[PDB]
Amino acid sequence: MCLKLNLLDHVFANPFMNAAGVLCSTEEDLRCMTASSSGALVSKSCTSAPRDGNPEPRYMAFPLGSINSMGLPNLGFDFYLKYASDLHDYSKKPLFLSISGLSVEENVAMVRRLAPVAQEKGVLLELNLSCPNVPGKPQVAYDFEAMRTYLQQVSLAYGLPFGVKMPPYFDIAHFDTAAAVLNEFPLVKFVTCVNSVGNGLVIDAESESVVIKPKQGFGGLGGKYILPTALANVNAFYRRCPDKLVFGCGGVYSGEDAFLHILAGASMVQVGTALQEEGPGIFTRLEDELLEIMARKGYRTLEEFRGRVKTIE
Amino acid sequence: MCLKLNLLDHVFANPFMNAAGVLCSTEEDLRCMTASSSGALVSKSCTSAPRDGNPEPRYMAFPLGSINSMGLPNLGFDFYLKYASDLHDYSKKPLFLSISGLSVEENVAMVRRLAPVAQEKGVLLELNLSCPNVPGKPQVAYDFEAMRTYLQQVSLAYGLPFGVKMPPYFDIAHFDTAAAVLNEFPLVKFVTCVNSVGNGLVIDAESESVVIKPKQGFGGLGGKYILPTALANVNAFYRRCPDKLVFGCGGVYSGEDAFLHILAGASMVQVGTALQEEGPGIFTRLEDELLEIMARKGYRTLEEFRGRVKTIE
Ligand SMILES: Cc1cc2nc3c(=O)[nH]c(=O)nc-3n(C[C@H](O)[C@H](O)[C@H](O)COP(=O)(O)O)c2cc1C
Ligand SMILES: Cc1cc2nc3c(=O)[nH]c(=O)nc-3n(C[C@H](O)[C@H](O)[C@H](O)COP(=O)(O)O)c2cc1C
Ligand SMILES: O=C(O)c1ccc(CCc2c(C(=O)O)[nH]c(=O)[nH]c2=O)cc1
Ligand SMILES: O=C(O)c1ccc(CCc2c(C(=O)O)[nH]c(=O)[nH]c2=O)cc1
Repeated sequence: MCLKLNLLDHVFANPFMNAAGVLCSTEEDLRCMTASSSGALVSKSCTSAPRDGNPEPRYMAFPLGSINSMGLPNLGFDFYLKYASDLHDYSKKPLFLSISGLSVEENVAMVRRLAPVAQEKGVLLELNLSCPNVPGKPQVAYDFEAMRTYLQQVSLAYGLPFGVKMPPYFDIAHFDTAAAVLNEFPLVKFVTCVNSVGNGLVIDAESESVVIKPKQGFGGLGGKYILPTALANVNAFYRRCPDKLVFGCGGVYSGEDAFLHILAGASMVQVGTALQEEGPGIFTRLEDELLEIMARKGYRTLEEFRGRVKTIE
Repeated sequence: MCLKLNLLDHVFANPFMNAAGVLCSTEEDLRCMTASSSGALVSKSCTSAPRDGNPEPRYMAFPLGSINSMGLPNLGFDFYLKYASDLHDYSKKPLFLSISGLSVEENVAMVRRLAPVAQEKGVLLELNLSCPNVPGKPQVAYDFEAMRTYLQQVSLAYGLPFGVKMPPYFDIAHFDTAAAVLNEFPLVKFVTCVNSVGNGLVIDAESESVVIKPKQGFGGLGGKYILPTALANVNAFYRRCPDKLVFGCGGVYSGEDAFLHILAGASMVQVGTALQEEGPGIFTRLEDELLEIMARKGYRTLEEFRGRVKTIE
């Protein structure tokens, strides 16, 4: 059996890719993801200028998952654009570029430059709504008027199909409001659910200490902690955005976990913490595992079960 | 070495108690919690009228935690008021009564009648703000104007010290706003962080099905999934509300997990999922485990380490 699929006018060998931020910051990292058996790759979220990010330690992993406050360390937009425009081998797999400007104007400036490269090479845009804390106002995707502005301005500046990386929501009225915003924008063709579960706190009992330096130890959670949160957001948006694709991200360690994301509605499945921990060999294992669960069930395609999670009565 | 605490004008043998909703709905449950080694108990969140709650299955547990959409099944306010006024033996341990009216008026009506019993018998109010108000609006504690209204009205109607049960928040801006609202109300003497992580989705791979019947399988998450989120909220509020107590709730299965809560700032420590799963014998184990960590570290009292989590530089 093979796991090959088409979307967004691209062909993918399988639905797996890295999550933005993991194994994708340097040319080395991008070449390593390209060499992997993933179906696609996404670059590190970038800003107009390079950033060193926050002080170390800024990432830690544990049996149940990870916590991070990286601070958007990246080599700057010119680097990632050059990678997309000159260095990436599109014959190997599709590329998505993640942008995370600190204002609307910065995002507009980047997407205007990306548009012709998207037209000529087929690089895909993932717009990351998460950002550093600004005292006195919420994260963009938790401020629905700010979100609507970002999407209206990016849509106008870019003019081509793109996606948006969302933080998790926890309230059905928030799902309803966020999806209504997203559905105002026909160029938003995919929604990736989810970014890390914001501002957790991991404490080491022995040392009586937080485990990351920035933000007094507060950082985004990934991994096993967040799988049911991720599945709920994937499904909520799959149900609310029938003209869009949903990409699942959060808590994938196994083909089974990927299977659940796809049942919930995921088209592509992104792997963050488990990729950081296991390395790019994980992609062959996830493919093998997903194909085994399909075989056991009699499914020959992903479309035969995508979004088909069953409810009770 | 000593687990005693003396707060809110009561004395507690140890900081452990059930989380509202677990082992606290019937007189049988309340007598069981009173018989246990817990330092306190809290009754099931109640409404003016008795409620049957949602259809079953509405709770499920797994290795990493639980999901529920119970729908506020309870025996009605009058039952819990009678338990507090006439049945509970206050010589065993202190009692908290949790109230979760479906409108501000409902809460005002209950607290008016609870007041004289609170004054005479010393039952302590926990007001649940992580609950529905109007369908299509967020839960109360996610709607800061509604939250302010509920607290103004309850403070005026009740007129005695009380506490509040908060959902988890995920954005620093929400910690900031939420704590600022709470600090407007001097009668709010304790803040219990956290209720369940809202609207997750657990899917069973073999059956391809959600595991709870209400809300298309969406429900609040408890247990191992939510410990870092719980710690973050306990510490966030600990830092922002220096004139209030913080009670920790979420992901406690062991004396080590309780130790982390207390380092974060917790006074009382509540136990939901793990208590549901293990039963009331858990309290002896948690006591023993916490005392063993204290002994190893040379801590004689809880106040020697409460709130003393270390940050890095
Ligand atoms: C070290 C690290 C860096 C990340 N950087 C980004 C990023 O630059 N942009 C982004 O959209 N998400 C970023 N994330 C979030 C992940 O893409 C992903 O949404 C999250 O980790 C949840 O997936 P997981 O459970 O597989 O880890 C980062 C995650 C980690 C652990
Ligand atoms: C079956 C069930 C019933 C619950 N009912 C209530 C409730 O009536 N009021 C309330 O404040 N919280 C309720 N909760 C939330 C718990 O009090 C607790 O905040 C949550 O489960 C997190 O703690 P844990 O990780 O120890 O489970 C309920 C939890 C469960 C599992
Ligand atoms: O708190 C910060 O300093 C902060 C928070 C989020 C971001 C956006 C980039 C990002 C990061 C990161 O670079 O810290 N980590 C994630 O889990 N998700 C992300 O989207 C960037 C910075
Ligand atoms: O979705 C609902 O119908 C809903 C959500 C929350 C409540 C309040 C009672 C409650 C419940 C409950 O009875 O479902 N479960 C929790 O995990 N925490 C709670 O505070 C009650 C009902």
